[PDB]
Amino acid sequence: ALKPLKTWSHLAGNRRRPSEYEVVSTNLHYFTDNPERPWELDSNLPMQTWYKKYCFDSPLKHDDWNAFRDPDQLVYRTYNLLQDGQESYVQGLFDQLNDRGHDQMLTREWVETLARFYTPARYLFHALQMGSVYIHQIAPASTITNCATYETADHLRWLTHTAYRTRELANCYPDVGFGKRERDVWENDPAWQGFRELIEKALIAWDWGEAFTAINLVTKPAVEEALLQQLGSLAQSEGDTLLGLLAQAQKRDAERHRRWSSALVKMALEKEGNREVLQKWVAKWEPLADKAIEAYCSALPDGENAIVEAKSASRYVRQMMG
Amino acid sequence: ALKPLKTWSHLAGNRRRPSEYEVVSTNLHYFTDNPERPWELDSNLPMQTWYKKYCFDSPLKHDDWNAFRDPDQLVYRTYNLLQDGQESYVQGLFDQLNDRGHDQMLTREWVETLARFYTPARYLFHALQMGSVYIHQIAPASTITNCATYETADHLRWLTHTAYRTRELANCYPDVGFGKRERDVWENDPAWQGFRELIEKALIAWDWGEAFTAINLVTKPAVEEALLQQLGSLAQSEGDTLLGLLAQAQKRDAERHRRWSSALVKMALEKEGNREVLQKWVAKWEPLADKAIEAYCSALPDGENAIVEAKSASRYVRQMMG
Amino acid sequence: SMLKREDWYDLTRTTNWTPKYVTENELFPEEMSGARGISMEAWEKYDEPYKITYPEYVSIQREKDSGAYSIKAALERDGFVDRADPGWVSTMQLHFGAIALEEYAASTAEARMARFAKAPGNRNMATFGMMDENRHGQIQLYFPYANVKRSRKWDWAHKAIHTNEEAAIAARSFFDDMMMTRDSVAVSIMLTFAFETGFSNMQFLGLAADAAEAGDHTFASLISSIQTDESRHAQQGGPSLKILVENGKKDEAQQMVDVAIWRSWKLFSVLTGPIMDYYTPLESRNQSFKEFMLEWIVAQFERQLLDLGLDKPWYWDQFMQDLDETHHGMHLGVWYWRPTVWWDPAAGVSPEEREWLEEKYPGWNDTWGQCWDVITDNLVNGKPELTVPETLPTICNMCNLPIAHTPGNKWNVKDYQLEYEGRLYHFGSEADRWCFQIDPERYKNHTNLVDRFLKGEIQPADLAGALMYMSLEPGVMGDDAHDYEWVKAYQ
Amino acid sequence: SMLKREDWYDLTRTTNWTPKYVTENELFPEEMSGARGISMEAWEKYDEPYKITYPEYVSIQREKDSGAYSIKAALERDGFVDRADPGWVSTMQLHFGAIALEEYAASTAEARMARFAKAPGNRNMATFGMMDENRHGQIQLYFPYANVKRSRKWDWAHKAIHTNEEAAIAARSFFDDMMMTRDSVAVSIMLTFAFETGFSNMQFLGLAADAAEAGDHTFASLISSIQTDESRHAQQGGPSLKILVENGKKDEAQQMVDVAIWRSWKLFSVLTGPIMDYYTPLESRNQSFKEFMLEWIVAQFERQLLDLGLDKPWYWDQFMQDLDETHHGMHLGVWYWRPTVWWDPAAGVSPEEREWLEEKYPGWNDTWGQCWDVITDNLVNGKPELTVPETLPTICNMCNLPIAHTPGNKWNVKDYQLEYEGRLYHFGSEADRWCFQIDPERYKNHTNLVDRFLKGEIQPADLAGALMYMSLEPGVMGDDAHDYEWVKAYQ
Amino acid sequence: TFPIMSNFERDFVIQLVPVDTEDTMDQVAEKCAYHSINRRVHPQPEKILRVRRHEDGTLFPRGMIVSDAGLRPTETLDIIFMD
Amino acid sequence: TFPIMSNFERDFVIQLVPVDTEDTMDQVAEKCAYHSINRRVHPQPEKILRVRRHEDGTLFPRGMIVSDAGLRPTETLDIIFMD
Ligand SMILES: [Fe+3]
Ligand SMILES: [Fe+3]
Ligand SMILES: [Fe+3]
Ligand SMILES: [Fe+3]
Ligand SMILES: [O-]
Ligand SMILES: [O-]
Repeated sequence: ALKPLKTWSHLAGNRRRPSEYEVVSTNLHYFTDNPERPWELDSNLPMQTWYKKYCFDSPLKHDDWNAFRDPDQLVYRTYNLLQDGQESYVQGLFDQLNDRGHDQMLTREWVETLARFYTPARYLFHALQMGSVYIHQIAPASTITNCATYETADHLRWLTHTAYRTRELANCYPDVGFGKRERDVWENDPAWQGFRELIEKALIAWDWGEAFTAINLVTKPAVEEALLQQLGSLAQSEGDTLLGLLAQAQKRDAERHRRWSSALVKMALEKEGNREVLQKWVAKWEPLADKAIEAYCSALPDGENAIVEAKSASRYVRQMMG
Repeated sequence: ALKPLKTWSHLAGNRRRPSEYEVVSTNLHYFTDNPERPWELDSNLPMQTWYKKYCFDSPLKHDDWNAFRDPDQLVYRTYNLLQDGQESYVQGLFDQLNDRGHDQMLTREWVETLARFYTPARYLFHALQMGSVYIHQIAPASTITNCATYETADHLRWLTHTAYRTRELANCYPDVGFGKRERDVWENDPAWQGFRELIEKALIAWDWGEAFTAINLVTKPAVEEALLQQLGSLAQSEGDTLLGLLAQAQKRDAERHRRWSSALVKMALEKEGNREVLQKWVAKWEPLADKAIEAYCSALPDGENAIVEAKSASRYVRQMMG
Repeated sequence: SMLKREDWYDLTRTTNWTPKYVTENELFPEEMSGARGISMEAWEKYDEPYKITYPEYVSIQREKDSGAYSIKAALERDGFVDRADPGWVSTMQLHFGAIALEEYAASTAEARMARFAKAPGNRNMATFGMMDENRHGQIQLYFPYANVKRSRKWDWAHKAIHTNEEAAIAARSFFDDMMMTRDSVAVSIMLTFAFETGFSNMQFLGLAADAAEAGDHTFASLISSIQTDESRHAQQGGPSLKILVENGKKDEAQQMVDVAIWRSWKLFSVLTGPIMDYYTPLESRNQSFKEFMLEWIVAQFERQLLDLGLDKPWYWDQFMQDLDETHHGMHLGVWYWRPTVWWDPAAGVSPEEREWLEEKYPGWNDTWGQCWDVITDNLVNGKPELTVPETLPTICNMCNLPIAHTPGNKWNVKDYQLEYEGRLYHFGSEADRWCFQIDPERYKNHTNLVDRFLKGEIQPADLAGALMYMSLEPGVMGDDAHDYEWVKAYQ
Repeated sequence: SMLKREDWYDLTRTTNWTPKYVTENELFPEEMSGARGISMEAWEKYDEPYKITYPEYVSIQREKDSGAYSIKAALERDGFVDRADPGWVSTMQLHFGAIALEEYAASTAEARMARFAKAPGNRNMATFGMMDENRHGQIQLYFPYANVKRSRKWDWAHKAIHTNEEAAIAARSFFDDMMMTRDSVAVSIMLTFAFETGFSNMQFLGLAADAAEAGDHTFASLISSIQTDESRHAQQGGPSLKILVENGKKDEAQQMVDVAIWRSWKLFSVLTGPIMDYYTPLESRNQSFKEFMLEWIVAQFERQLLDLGLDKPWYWDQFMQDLDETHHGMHLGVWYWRPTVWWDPAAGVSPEEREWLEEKYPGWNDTWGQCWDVITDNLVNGKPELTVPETLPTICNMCNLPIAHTPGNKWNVKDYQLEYEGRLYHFGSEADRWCFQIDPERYKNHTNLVDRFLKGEIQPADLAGALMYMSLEPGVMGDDAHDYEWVKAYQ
Repeated sequence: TFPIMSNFERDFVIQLVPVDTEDTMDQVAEKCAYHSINRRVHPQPEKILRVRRHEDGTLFPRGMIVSDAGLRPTETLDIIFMD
Repeated sequence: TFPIMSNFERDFVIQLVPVDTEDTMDQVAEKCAYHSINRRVHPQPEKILRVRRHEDGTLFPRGMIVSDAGLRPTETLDIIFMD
């Protein structure tokens, strides 16, 4: 008879009694048990090939990815406690800034800016959702996957805000075509084409390390600094106090996606050769980021300064992880 | 043997199965069982005398006060669900408007206005707390008492906001004496003396009907329209967006205190002679309200208009109940 | 970023101002505040040890209720109540009846301090206290209400205190005295310090263990949740007490405390005592009601008091003795008078129970053992009418409970009579008499059940008429909890 | 004021755009999307019946977890697990092992649709679905973990699927096939429509009633909560199906559905079947696993299908018959092979159980009754080594379950052999064979436990070596759940 | 008629016993024992039931009546065992 | 040595039985019954155990051996009752 344990068997001898985070998140993927046959089926199925090539054969190598730990340490239960709070705050804003007819107080000019620069962001935000959900399903450890799981809800969270606010703007201003125009602005507007190319191309990087980098290290800070930092500063200086607040709220989400991205990078550097691997992918993608931040911000009031602030703020995120 | 019942015995035959509100709130006071001896002790104790005189012998008469029903239908459990939401929203504001250093962006003038007109309101707000808790303990039915119970928490809720915001302002602006000056402003400032006299005098109206009227029908709308409506409109037009929002949030609380006050008045009018009784108490107190709204608002920017808007808005609350 | 609590807390309780348009005494009438000649400024030293603020309160208490109610709903369809040992069911039905509306009335008690205390810290604490007792009353109605179709007795969670049934009077006698009819300062001491800190905090714990042991998790969770609210407002007596002693009123302080404990003791001896030693199953009992008292109640009092700079009450010694004797009295009363209470008292004198009773209280069978012998022969022998009553016991005019002590061999049943303005009062103990005597005007006018019978207030003046006067009726009238199951063991 | 949901919902799912800088097929590779030549625009007709949005989701699901976890914590100290009929304990230990990490892997399955579906409604629904299965996996680890110091078997809530123990393979065989290795559209159909709607929704209900009946409220609450999440994402197959038929792919639609049900049926016949008819106590059984199937599973399928414009699968008739026979097979396998599973199988052939078995399935003792007779004599007569095994059963290469049918009197145990590229496969039923045959390349390469033994992959090649290859060890090795208590009844 | 309170030997509880101004200490005891003997105290026919004022200890001749006892209404009396 | 699958009469489950290229249909049956008779099927010493190819129904002379049977490895065979 083997003795009853103190904790799970994979967590034995750990000094300190494992946390809820550790109990419910660690070492859960099983396809990583047989890299010659990840799935209980013929080893030549397209899906076997897909995981061998885009997960196992990533240039981003580590001996024990299961080692990884979300610094915010998020589990489904603590995720909804956090976000239900943060939604009370934002739905609170919508509810009450409405009561007060905040939407009527905005200028003809700012409305035109909202339709070009603010609403169409439902497409960009959804594409991130898509991006982060691809990371979920190819990452090589359940703790990596989980961080991507919550970020994906965050992404849909942002798409939802924008969706909702777009009706409200269509209700207050029916002749603007809010909720009808966004697709053609997304597809045909020079200001968007920088971002759209980046994110289309990003979404076909199947390698898990490359998807992580393209999406979390290069694309997201650029979307974040451009659509949330820059447009948000503008909103407020321009009387759109709802959006100045909306944006700051979503940036809390982004800051957390940064915190875990940062830890994962911190983790890859324990192993020689990985820094170069990351750097080389950054240097592939960074150009397209610049293209995005230029096409978008330059069309804003005080264009060049926004371009210079965003460029260096998105750069700063990455410098901080080495 | 008497048969097992469908609901409580005092709620039998009611057509529809009684709600949670009805189950946990109705017919709970017992001192109303013996108006010759409310308390299980000598009938001549000061407290027996106090309830005979200030509860039983009120000029505001009804055959069955237990009849009364809070239209919002609040119970302890639904109260905290409501308010925990509403606190998430307000603490959300504090948290995030801070992050952004909203306090630094306010003008030297507006800060001086905050100290004269905004902070000292911890005394006024606490006095309301005291006022509403006196109603609790003398009202002649548990459903009446309960409405006063929650309003009292609301009152302390507002005192708490102001308390917290006062530190923040003392932190940002240490030489203003925020948190030190308020008592002397409360006691010695012409702008406050209108309110202070009203509320001191109000707090010694022991009769339950008179306390209800003095406090919920005359004092509260005046405090509400002056400190929350008027100062709030000012906050916002003056760049204090936190307070413009803070105030609107608290006015939701006030609106509910109005809803139940209104129902109670609606209830007293089922009985001849009560309207006059109410009207006569209003006409006793209304003058002191006017005095309050004049001393306060006239010291504001655009003084007279505030005076005229508040006077008629607080009047409007009462006209709507007849 | 948010501030840390410590940084702003004091401004929540910096709320005193010098009135002008009215006078201090007008705004704080002495009959409601009880400031006792001590100054506004000197009450501002009042500093509560356990601190909370509005947003924390509504946030935590939301959780507590989500728990409790979710559990209630979870277990409901399993109808555990339908199978529980009826010693338990009875324990519960007695609790709801005696406590639910007093919990409610407690919010007013708190409401009193909240308006009339000169100590600002006290005022706000009391507002939460107020909210706490609102919860307790509400939740302790919602829970029994699950069971109204099971038996009319559950309706009493609501009716009890609207009746003149003996227990309701005993109850209202105690609460009205401690918490409804005293000034703000008085209340903090006699209710939060003496009763809540003194007794119900530890009782509620004990009750929750018992509920669990018995397999009623719904109830275990209930009591357990409520218990978590106690100290938040129970704290309020301590600071009041300090201020009174620090300020040369150690005697008045002392006296209310003496009164507060005795009255609380007596109510406790009929409501918890009999449960511990007779309604709980024999195997489910961790300790005697006397072991429980000493360990979990009495040391804590001496601890508390010495620390405050007070002395043990004059009667402390007697109290120590009375632990062997009172509640067995109380229990014998209730059981023998069973059709006059609203639950089914458990006899608890099966043989095994009887030796347990002897172990815990040596000298028992040779005292309390006797009366029970006679009762037993009576049901053995087929004459069970001699185990219901045909008169009324003498009710103590203080605790409104039967005057009773040890009988049989060491029989020592005493009555502390007192004549006072051409009327004769009866007192179930020295302490009860002394309570009346130091404050006669507070009680003089009042009449207990026996007085009312003796005066023609109960009509028809037979036992069936007293039953209608007490709103009791077949179906709620109390009988033996086990249906005389424990009888078979003598035959 | 807020908007009403209906007013803005559509904009949450107006998310398709025409790519330019890459091509549709690059962004939506056919192997992951399975758009099947149907156009972007035509997938935009995809309209989910049950709608939710982010703020509602996080708000509701916060409540669900407060409930569940509060209840778990409430009951924990009462340690109900320590006393439960071990038919129950076993039921649970098998559930956690087989399901917990597959629930987890389901989030990836959802993740797949969420990225690769051309139907925007589907994409967002799948994101919530993803969050749902994250919960399920997490919670179904947190709960068993309460019990790790009680027995090593509970560690299997975690280990199971990281092993090559027969059940783990059967499990991974089914899930990897339905949900991990198929395109987005395929998944919606084979997992959410066929399996989740088809089976686990009603099973989870049934399991929760059983848990309650058994007195495990912690578990009853668990399963019950999870069950409330099912339809929200289970819905996803319906709209997919409509679009495929409306658009001239009724046959492909048809086929995945056929495959999906059979494989789901077979897994269900070993995981739920034996529990219903053998591990649950005799009094606690509401109906037979066959009564349960017909009523709660099979009509619903015909209902669903007719409404979609599909036909009953070719094998439907056989299926109807096999309800009398398969699971008794499955159960006999597990029990006889008990030291190779991680819980203690309950025999369930005590006399009373035996006539119940006869009532529900007339013809039983004269078939399944036999083998059990011999087993029984063997323990009656003191030779119990003849009731463990000395070889391996033939494993079906499709369901990775033992090939077995009725024996005794009407013995009819068949094997659907097939030779395919100079290798001989074995199939436990016609339907299993046909699954391989219509899609040979999906399976060809794979080897079930027997193949691996037969190839030298298991070393030492005795039974003790197979035990180490399957990570099993004394203490987790399965024995008779009642410790042969039901044996005494024959002597 | 007259109210008194009965403190019966070897019983636990004092009770209310109506008696009559004309009853003897003996007949008092008869009325008392009705509510205590064979309900809760064992009879002692080797003995005789005496009647003493509870307040101060004073013993009453078996034969005097209420009216002669100078009793306060509602007064508590011991009912003891002697011979 | 040779792997085969044993479909034993009145048993529920086909099993894996190693045999040897040199065994007789008779000795096959001996090896099979070891895993089915007195474990799960009742013996019939009024009877004789025959051996038929499961696939197509073909009956095998009691005395021929594996090597002569033209068997596919892993092949399933019936083990029935006759006389
Ligand atoms: Fe309480
Ligand atoms: Fe309390
Ligand atoms: Fe699930
Ligand atoms: Fe699911
Ligand atoms: O309380
Ligand atoms: O699932």
